[PDB]
Amino acid sequence: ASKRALVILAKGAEEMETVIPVDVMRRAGIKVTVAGLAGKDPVQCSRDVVICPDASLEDAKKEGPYDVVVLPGGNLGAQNLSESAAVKEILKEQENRKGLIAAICAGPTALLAHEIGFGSKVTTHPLAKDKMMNGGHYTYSENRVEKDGLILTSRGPGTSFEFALAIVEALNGKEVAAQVKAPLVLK
Amino acid sequence: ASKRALVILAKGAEEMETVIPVDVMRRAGIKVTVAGLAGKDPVQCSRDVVICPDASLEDAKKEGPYDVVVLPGGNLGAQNLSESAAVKEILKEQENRKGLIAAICAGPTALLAHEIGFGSKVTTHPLAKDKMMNGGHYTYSENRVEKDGLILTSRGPGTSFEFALAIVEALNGKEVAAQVKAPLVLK
Repeated sequence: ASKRALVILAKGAEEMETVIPVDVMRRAGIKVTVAGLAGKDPVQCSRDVVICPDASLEDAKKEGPYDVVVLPGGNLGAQNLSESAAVKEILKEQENRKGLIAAICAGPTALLAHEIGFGSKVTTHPLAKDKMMNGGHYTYSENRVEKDGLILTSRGPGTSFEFALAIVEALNGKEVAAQVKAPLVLK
Repeated sequence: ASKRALVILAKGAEEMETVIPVDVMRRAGIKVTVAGLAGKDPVQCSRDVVICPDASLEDAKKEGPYDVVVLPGGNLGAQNLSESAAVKEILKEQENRKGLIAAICAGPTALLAHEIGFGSKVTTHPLAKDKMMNGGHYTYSENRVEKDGLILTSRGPGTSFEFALAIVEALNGKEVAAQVKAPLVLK
């Protein structure tokens, strides 16, 4: 049975951090839903790329649960995720069911906002460290990808492939991740 | 004066190879136009990410010339570019004015189709090599990014950052490229 991923897309999301994981997860045969935080309408990303979501978050929630919930970064996108009661509910439910949660760049700061995964080792973009670490609820890591059980984090646009492949490995295994990796021409 | 980039977006384009260069070029202060080959409507990319172009190619052509014309890959997207008389005209005009042309993955096969840059050293995705080399009109390279004067090529999703940063270096210089690079968290 195919694994399923929910990617929550908000205004101001980092479009590289959105598209790389969506594409790589689809290469891995994961059924990915790109869900618009605000609704069904197109989303203006941080560098003005406009992406049309597959579904509203409201609708996508009804088709869960998902094997992974993915939070892209982009400071303004992460703040929008952090402010959403809907995202809070999705992440609490995911945590409660022992499902994977993955967040990149500023994205992990939404975990802090929603009190998700306290006690985990995490990374973030270097510029988001102080925000993430307010209160000392997580232990900080400078690894490019950090995985502490069901909380998987990463640092920035340039770690997005590693982040996506970690998600693929977690869901579909090392062999699949290696098979997906080779045609990407990664260094 | 800000440099200007035209990114030609066709159905079946590799969305990572589209978004990474657009985003990185915008980080570099380049004015980027994402132009829809088929018109103004949203474009369904190779892994089903849907991107809304800034303008139709028809309209974008009227606002040129551009300091770089960028051709994403994706086999089906590259074939659509290869089949377009409009793309042929844009690339001929760019070549004629001694402007940069950049193409990644299968994208360089559109240069072959339109008889652009013959005699240049080029790279492509490994799987696109035989197509690109039909006739022996280019000299093949396995470098991750290849630049032979005004023809700049690269290999795949995993070389997209290097490709984009090469474009930035060519247009705006080494210092700008290094300043843009650092916050990306590249390895």
